Amino acid sequence: SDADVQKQIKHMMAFIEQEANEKAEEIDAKAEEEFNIEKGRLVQTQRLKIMEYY
Amino acid sequence: NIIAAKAAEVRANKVNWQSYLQGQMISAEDCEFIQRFEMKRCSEEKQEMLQTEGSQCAKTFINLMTHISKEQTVQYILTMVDDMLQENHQRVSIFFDYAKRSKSTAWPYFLPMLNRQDPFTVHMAARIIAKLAAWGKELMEGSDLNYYFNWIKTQLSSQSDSSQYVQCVAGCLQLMLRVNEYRFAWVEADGVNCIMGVLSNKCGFQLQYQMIFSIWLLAFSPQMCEHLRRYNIIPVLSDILQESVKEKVTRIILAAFRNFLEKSTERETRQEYALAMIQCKVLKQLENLEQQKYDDEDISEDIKFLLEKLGESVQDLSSFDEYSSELKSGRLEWSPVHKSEKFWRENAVRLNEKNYELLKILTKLLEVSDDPQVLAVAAHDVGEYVRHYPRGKRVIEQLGGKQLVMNHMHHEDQQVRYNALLAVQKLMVHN
Amino acid sequence: FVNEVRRCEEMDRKLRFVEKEIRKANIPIMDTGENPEVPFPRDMIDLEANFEKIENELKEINTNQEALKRNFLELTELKFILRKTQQF
Amino acid sequence: TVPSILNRMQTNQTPPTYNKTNKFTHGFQNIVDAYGIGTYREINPAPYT
Repeated sequence: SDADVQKQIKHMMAFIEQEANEKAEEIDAKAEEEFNIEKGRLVQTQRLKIMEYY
Repeated sequence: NIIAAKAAEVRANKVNWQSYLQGQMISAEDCEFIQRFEMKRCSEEKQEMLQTEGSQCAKTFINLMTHISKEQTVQYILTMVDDMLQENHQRVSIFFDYAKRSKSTAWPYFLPMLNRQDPFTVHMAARIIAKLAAWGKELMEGSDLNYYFNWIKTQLSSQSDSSQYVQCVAGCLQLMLRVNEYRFAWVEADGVNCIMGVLSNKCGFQLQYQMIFSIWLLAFSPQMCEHLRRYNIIPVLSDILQESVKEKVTRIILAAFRNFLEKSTERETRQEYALAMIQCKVLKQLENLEQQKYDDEDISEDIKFLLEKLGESVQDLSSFDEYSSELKSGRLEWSPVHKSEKFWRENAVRLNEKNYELLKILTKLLEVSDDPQVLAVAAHDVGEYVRHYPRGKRVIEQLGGKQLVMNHMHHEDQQVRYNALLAVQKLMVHN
Repeated sequence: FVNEVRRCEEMDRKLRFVEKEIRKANIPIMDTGENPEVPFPRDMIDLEANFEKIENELKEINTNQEALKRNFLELTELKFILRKTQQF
Repeated sequence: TVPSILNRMQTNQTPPTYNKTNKFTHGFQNIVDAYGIGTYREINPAPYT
């Protein structure tokens, strides 16, 4: 039946859009760690000058 | 898959909260709040209500999940909370504020739900817990963290609706592992060895990717890269990378391998990983993967990165000092140096150093050793020495080593016989 | 599927090469039974490594057989030369 | 797990022509095919042949 093929069409459509979320979670995991690293570097850069000043 | 299908059925299977109020299972304030919440449907309507009524919001959902035994009702409440946090994760702060007002962590409200008999109810608890504990500033810790991990490990060890439930478990772990502290605590959990076991049992490709994404998160942190060596990751993931076809699995393994060689605390730990990769034929696989082509060039960049870092490891391994050290240590165990054509082609004359000391070792190992690997490798090395330094034939004859390989061509192990045959054949190839 | 077919094209040439060596040697090809295809999993790489193993062993062992035989023949001539020249 | 199921097509060009054959019929189909291949659904010379 074409309806049972259409259930597979709906599954494959949901599957690729779920895969986009899974790639977005890879992107999120990369970006949040790198964000914390860059924030940490920028903090430590001025914090070191502040420690030397005091 | 199963939890999304069961959630869609549960979203249709709504219930009359006034019946639980009449049955004294809930307060009038809980019933009136949940009935208003079913009618608040714009984001602004939900925001006004939740921002105005946050203590009663947490109290309502906590009471209606905790005290009610009727599965379809608790399933619905868990579905509404999972949807509420999926619509905006900042709502975790309402449950945490109510826990702080109650002089408690949030975990004791949700952890009891993992003890229910229904798979959807316990996995929806795990989903909400993963969101709550990962998006929260409050840390899941000690016994509460161990209960969640032990529930995960229990479901993992069971390995189909059962497999689709475990896919939700893997997703619940992936969300939790967004937090660095929870990842390091998971390295301290032997559940990493359970994951290696499930991969070795050749679970579905969906679980392979979801698990290896969790491994890739661990592989990002230098501290964990040093600690996790014990779990034999590269062998397992290299088997999956060689055997499995899927681009998703391929990408996330190459990303894990890149993270290991980028992030490791030591050049020695990078060399340990790169050596294990080369031994696990990863370089040969990477070369095939370079000829394969993809819809995501990050795969190709990770291949090039790994091929370069493994190329440096081959250059390090191709040192005559490392070769000398391995001979002096007797470690003739198919270290990739032995098969380095570049090494032999460009360096075989060096074995004449210190009055032929390395050849004296090779022949002495062919005299003394029982180990067929040491024997086969020492014969291979004699063969390559002759192959790239033909004047060496007379030196091996002066050491008597021709007779040792001529004995070992009849050794009980074909690996010895073969390499000993090659070596004696090169010794005998011309005057 | 450039690579996958190209691998098959070369593995077929490797089959033809080892088969020609076997047929020149008149070693009997057994030709027994009938068989399924390879798995979809990457096991064709282990098969490709087996093709390379046989080919490399033939090229090496043939060259050695020739060289060793030639040396033995030259040394036989030299044995007779030395025995006859010993009259001087 | 995906069973890879088909849909039957409707916006069709004329398909290739097939006939099942066996020992007593194959040569007869071949000598017919050798002049030309019948149109789709066309009467087959081969059984009368």
